[PDB]
Amino acid sequence: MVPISPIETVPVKLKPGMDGPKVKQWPLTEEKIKALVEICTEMEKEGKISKIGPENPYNTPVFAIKKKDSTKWRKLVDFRELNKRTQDFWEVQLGIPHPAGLKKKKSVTVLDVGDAYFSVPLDEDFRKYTAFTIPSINNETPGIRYQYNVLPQGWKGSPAIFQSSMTKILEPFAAQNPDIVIYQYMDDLYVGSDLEIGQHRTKIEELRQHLLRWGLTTPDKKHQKEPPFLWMGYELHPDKWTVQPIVDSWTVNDIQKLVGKLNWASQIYPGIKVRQLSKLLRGTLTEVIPLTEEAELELAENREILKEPVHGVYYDPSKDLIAEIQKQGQGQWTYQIYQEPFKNLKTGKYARMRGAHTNDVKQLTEAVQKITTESIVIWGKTPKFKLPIQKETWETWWTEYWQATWIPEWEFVNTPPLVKLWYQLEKEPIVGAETFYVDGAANRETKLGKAGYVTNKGRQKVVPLTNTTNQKTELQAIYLALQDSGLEVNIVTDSQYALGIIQAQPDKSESELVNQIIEQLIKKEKVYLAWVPAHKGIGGNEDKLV
Amino acid sequence: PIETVPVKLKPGMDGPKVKQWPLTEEKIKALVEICTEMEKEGKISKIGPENPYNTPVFAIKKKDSTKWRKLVDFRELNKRTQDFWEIPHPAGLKKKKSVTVLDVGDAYFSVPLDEDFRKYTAFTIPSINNETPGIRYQYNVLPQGWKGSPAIFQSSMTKILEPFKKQNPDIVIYQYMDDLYVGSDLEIGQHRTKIEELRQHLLRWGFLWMGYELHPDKWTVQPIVLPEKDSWTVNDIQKLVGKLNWASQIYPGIKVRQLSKLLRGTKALTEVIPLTEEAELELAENREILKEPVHGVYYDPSKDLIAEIQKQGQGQWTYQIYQEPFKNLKTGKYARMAHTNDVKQLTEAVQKITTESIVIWGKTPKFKLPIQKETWETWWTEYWQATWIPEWEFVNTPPLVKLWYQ
Ligand SMILES: C=CC(=O)N(C)CCOc1cc(Cl)ccc1Oc1cc(Cl)cc(C#N)c1
Repeated sequence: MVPISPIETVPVKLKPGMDGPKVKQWPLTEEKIKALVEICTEMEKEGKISKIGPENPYNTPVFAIKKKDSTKWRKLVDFRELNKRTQDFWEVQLGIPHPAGLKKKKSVTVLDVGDAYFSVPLDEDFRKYTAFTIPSINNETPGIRYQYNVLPQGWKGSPAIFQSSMTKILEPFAAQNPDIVIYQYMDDLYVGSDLEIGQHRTKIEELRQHLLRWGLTTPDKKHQKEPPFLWMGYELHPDKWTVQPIVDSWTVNDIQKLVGKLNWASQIYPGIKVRQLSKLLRGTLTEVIPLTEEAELELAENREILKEPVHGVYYDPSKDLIAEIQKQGQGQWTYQIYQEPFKNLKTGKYARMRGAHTNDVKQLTEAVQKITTESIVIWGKTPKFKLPIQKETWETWWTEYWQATWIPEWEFVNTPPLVKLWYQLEKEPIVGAETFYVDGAANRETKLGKAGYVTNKGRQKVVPLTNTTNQKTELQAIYLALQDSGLEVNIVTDSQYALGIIQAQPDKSESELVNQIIEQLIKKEKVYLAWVPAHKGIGGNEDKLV
Repeated sequence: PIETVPVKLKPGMDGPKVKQWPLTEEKIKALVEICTEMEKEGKISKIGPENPYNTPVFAIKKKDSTKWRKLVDFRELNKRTQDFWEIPHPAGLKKKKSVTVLDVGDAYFSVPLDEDFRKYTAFTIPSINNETPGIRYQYNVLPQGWKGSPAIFQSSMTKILEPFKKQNPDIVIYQYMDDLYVGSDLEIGQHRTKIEELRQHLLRWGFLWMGYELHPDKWTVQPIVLPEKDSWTVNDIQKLVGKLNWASQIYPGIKVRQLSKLLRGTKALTEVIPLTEEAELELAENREILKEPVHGVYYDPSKDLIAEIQKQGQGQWTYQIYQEPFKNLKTGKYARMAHTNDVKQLTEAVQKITTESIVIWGKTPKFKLPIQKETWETWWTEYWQATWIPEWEFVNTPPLVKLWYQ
């Protein structure tokens, strides 16, 4: 016998105030009872469990489940009540590696270590709250009681404790084999080395011994699982990666789950559009909502897009890292991240936020930050950007925007549609331009009001309006001055609301009144917009409140 | 010394569980080199999954050094830490002709921590692309950035500079977080000297080499100024009236009607208007009102300090500190000559304002930043250089009051 080094237990407690669990052992069938005794006797043989006497008041139920057609039965324990009372643990697999983030390696071995789950001790002080009773036949004999000596399969503590210990063992092996790269996800190990398949194949051996020195079983023959590795819904190959092709009454499930499915496909499939269906979800749980004969238009570039299978490549730290962005229309943006042209590392889309108004230059900035954050997650660096916006456009925008803003290092790529500034307010009153004093007002009861203007040239207008509000009429009044004025115009308003909207420089809005103003601004040469306080009897402050 | 000053949270709260955020590879590398000596010096030690507590951590360059330093975002532990009620602000410090800031939390690490609380000082060095589990850790000693780390050392620290300040009963000494604010009425040479002396006096009991020079501002609340012109266009009067109307909320007694009378009538915006004798008089009385400071404006240590920041263009930023609106405790303008990076400027401005706020009231404010959360969230840690962090929120409507603070 060669002594195995021991695995330090993890101090485990329950939630405070909650003493623990006590559950009624369910009435079973004599076959199930006959089967379950066989396992426990063999498990006791191994040291996985131990008999407990009449001092334990905590009961966890244990039922039996046959392995489908396979005649061998299998025992399950429902610690679901021990779990509701068990303490909190630090989980670390809160995120899945991204294939595009892996460096290409000559050889890569995958070792399953899920077996050693039970090779991992338990805190002896806690082995009690895990305890189960096997119903005796005919209820005529005292039941058999048992507890676990190792991390049980259903205990919430068992994942987190396995991983922490498994890491602790591996730290010396990796420090002394710097020529290798080990990654540990969840009960799996991923060794990768740019070494002759012979040297690599034996450093896999060394490792299995190291884990054996602590008593961890691991496969040697029939562990290859050689690429294609099927993993977390990807298909990884030695030089390329992709996604495992995954799958009239358009039920809400055809919408509620198909949302994340098409998004999943768009980390490597360029031009996957998923927006019109997201509107169809609305704020709903079962309905065959229509395709609007408009959402189906994307499928003619979606189901036709999944035909040509698309692959991404693995990451090379020596090349630069580049992201390029396209405007798709409707608040939709696409990007590709890559190092050499058409050899994408991955792709994506950016969904516009729920604004009442907005403009492309803000949409672009947010897409940039999102790509920036994802790239730091995946590669630990920010990519250089290629963006469809002239440098001039970016300078004018950020220097005159009232908020702070920034894009990291980037270049103009001249694929249309370019992102542009549509209109630009003057900084100072325009000499020679007609001055329109505009005003609008409504009545909170009737929803009736007027909107109009008076000018320094004696031009005037008032239009009466039905079913309207002070905010609508203040805007209409500006819109009137824009239609009736020439290419150069000074506008005076008392509407702080109207100003707020325009000082945010939208180029598209939910309100169709706002879009008509915008469209008017675009046709102008020079617009100066001036605010004054209302009710101070200022100049042509109104006629529109009769 | 062996006794570890016991500590608990405030009644009925659990310790921090805050997501660590992604870090670039070079900052990950730096926290690796850094956090490998901190174990070798027992300042921290690894932990296992029994510990669910977590406090974010990242890396900065401090001033004029290429040596990476490590910060922990103790903001959620500091509002969960017991009051530590177990230091009336040196109002002398805000009047001193000069004040130097000295880093002293370099020596908080020489004192242990109540074995029961270390679990709440837990953090993770993160890995790229989730390839490895994070390197978790916990503090064994008193950590820089903790609200209790000055409170616990406030006893040992007073005995540290007890020789000093008995020699110099004028130099006002203040301490906030890992920073020692030493201020003098002495002239620049005499301050620059008594500084170097108080430095080595720290070494005998010991990033102390770093320090800052900061001198007071003439006006706590800068005056509101009205233009002085020989001719006024309609636009000029329209802005004037709009500004006096706004000032009427702060300085009641402001009358605008004689000026508004000159406006009635649809005159063109660039037309010169002659001022009437009435309007000229009303403008004059309005100035006199604005020459006096705003009256009956008191600080309140129970209350929160709000800071607002406007981007003015050309690297100029204006700010205001208040507790109640239209009663500013302080107002100011920071300028320049980055000039490519708006965010770099903003985060320095937030830093300068916070430090001032520590000098005046000894508590940092809450900002309302003219920036988008997601943009600010992405980049501020790349320019941050202070060992503390204020709280902040985000202004999504363009205040038309920016020019009135111009
Ligand atoms: C040439 C073959 C090849 O597959 N590559 C070059 C891809 C890079 O793969 C690795 C790169 C490194 Cl450095 C270490 C370990 C790597 O294998 C992993 C990593 C993960 Cl997360 C999951 C799996 C699985 N299943 C394998």
